[PDB]
Amino acid sequence: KMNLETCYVDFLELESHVINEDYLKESVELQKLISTLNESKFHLNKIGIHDFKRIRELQISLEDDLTVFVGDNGFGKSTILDAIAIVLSWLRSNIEKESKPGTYIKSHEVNNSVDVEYASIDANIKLKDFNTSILITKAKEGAYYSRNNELLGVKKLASIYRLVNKYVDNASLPLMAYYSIARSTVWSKFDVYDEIEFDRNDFTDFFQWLVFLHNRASQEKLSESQTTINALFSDIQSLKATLTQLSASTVIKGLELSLKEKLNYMKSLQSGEHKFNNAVSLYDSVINTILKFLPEFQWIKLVYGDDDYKIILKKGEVELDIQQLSQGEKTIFTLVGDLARRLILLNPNLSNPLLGYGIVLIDEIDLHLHPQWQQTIIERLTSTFPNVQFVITTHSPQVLSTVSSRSVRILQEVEVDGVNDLIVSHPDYQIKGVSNQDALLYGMRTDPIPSTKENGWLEEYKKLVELNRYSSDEALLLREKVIKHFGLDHPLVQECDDLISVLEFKNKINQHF
Amino acid sequence: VFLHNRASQEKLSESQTTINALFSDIQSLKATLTQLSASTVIKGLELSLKEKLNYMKSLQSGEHKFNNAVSLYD
Amino acid sequence: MKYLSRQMPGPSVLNKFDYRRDDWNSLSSNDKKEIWEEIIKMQGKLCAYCEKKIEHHKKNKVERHIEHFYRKSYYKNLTFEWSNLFGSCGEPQRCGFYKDKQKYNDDDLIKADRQNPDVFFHFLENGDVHIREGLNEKEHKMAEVTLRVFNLNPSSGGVKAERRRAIELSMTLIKELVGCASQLIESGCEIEDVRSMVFDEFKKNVKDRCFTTAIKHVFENRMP
Ligand SMILES: Nc1ncnc2c1ncn2[C@@H]1O[C@H](COP(=O)(O)OP(=O)(O)OP(=O)(O)O)[C@@H](O)[C@H]1O
Ligand SMILES: [Zn+2]
Repeated sequence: KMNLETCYVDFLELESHVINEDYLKESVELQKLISTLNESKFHLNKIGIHDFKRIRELQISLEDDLTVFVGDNGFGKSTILDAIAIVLSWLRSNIEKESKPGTYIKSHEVNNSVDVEYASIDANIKLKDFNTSILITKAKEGAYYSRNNELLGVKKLASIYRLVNKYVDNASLPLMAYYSIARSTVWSKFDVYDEIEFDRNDFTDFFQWLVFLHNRASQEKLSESQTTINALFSDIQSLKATLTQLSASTVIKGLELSLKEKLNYMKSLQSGEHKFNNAVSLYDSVINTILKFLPEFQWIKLVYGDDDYKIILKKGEVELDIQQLSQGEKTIFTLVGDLARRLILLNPNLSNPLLGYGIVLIDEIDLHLHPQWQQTIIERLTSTFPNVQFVITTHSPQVLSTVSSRSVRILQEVEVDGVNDLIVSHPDYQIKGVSNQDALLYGMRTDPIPSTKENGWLEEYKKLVELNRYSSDEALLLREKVIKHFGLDHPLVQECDDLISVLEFKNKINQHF
Repeated sequence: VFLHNRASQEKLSESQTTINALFSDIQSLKATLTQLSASTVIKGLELSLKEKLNYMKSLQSGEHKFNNAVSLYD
Repeated sequence: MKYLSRQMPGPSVLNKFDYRRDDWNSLSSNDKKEIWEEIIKMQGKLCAYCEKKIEHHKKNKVERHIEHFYRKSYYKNLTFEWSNLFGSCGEPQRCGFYKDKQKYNDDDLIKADRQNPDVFFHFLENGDVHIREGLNEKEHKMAEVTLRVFNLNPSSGGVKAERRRAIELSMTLIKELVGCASQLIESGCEIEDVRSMVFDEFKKNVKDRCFTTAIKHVFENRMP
């Protein structure tokens, strides 16, 4: 019942009249704005494309939690992700600073057809009930494009975020990340950078970041913070001697001790910078996030030996090194590590920082993964961070079997009116819990069984067995070839031989009576 | 720097526990100095402090000179 | 598992060895070949515990090994006893290679030679094992512990995947036979007359097949 723009206009109206910053800080308009803003959900809604790369004209609607794109090679799977990256680049640039250019469209990315003149992209972002839209365009060579871009809507969102973050500290911001393919300030305080592109298989840099963070953590656990701890320890002992141990001027001594302890402890603890994002809380929050993602382990720690140092992980009753992990485990390790690092650094106020909002784009999630790993990645991703929007592209049929049919789109190519263009379809069945080949045959519409020459004799033999013919010499020699290639005890051969016994027994019993 | 971090690792862990408990006993002894010097509870507390000190001296740094860490750095 | 019908003793070369010699490694290749010949004759071509095929229709040969029902260290008096010999597959996660690294009371184990295993277990269509009800506490203890020690009832994968695949591959014969039986009882005939004939034919067609007991149990339940 509190629209975002209504509270925005009320706030900036009261802010224009009053020049007292302290009074405005406690104004109920600010509290209303913050309360309504926090409950909103940042989800993209629709994407429109025109004459971009192979794509001529298309409009796609996205889900709110998960969306999977399935297709062959050269079907525009990456084009959608690059389109969304260009859309989000301008919003991020305006967020950082007003009237800052984003990223443009390369000349070679325009369609190569004769009659093309310009290319444009349109988008729509929905926040609860507030809506916004943006359109970007470029012209091939000297033509007449659709004038210029349309950024009016995005500047309102950027102004809203700037205004909210200017008055109240430690606010929240949306997350935008894109894990691309090979191709080729709080962030500045520790080591991190503000870029939208991050690459996997960079385990060395994350390893060095982890050890450096652990070193700063340990440095911070010493020094002046020990003195406060010592005082607290004395406070516990003295109060005990005055109140607890005294009862196994006692009352006066106990009251004086408790009052002095409370006053000193409160004065010392309050003095200094708040918790915020000190290295101690970052280290343990990241470690606990990684431990939550992978419950098969017990603990992870860094050990300084007599002549070296290494990271130790305990699983079951075995201690393993970070360097004994396979490529897939390292890829998952760095992916989750970077995601957790960004989420912690973006929500310094929430009690559980894993409840932020944002959108994540992943291309070819099944890279360097064993089949047993592919069957559990989606559930963990969608359960560790339950308030984020995911857009994923994939190639393996094993991943598809764990995804509900509501959030899968299939890209095809058909020719209409003499022009070839791509189309988007949906599966005709529920593909959550089906086997491997059922998911391959339905979710992708390919052939699960290869077309090898050896299978030809099996198909011909089985067909010959249908129209009763298992007495001809041709059938005998085909059976000889089949029995030579596979063997007597191959399950397929036994199943083939079963039919013969069924027919023979059928006519036997039929003639018996 | 490799030496320095090793000392920090030894500076933490169970070395803190004996550091804290002995400090608490020292505080209690200081309280005994005050309150006009006040068996029973006093005997038990003194015996517990003596036992804790005996246990820590018994460990003797666990590896004694072998532990090194801080001693090598200094 | 099934009830193994032990025949008259044929240890042969095993009689030559004695307690003083011990030295199980000292057994010759010819002695092992003779023992395997007898074991193959008595056991068929399937594993004693998991009933997985162990010998092909004779370059690569399926891994197999000789197992002792009772541990050699504790029960060395039965080192060369004929009744303590068994044949097991080479799977590194079940059967003999898994029994060694476990702690259990021997007195509470099921022996295929002594008692019929069909009174405890009951397989299902999807490949899991269900313990029968109405058994005594001692029997429930043995049934519950033999599966645990033999790793024959995993949560997923392992033997269950193969058992499921075998059943789903053999389901067509069961469906056809039960259809024929239903048709033959919808016209009129003696129940025991048709029942003996179908049972005889089905039993004849299931000889020497992998996991023949699971398909056996899956057959009676559907049968009227
Ligand atoms: N300038 C262009 N004009 C027309 N078509 C183009 C142009 N540039 C690229 N294409 C088309 O783009 C197709 C490949 O698109 P894209 O990179 O999206 O494929 P993909 O297989 O989905 O990608 P990826 O393997 O990166 O996920 C090519 O088959 C080509 O026909
Ligand atoms: Zn076996």
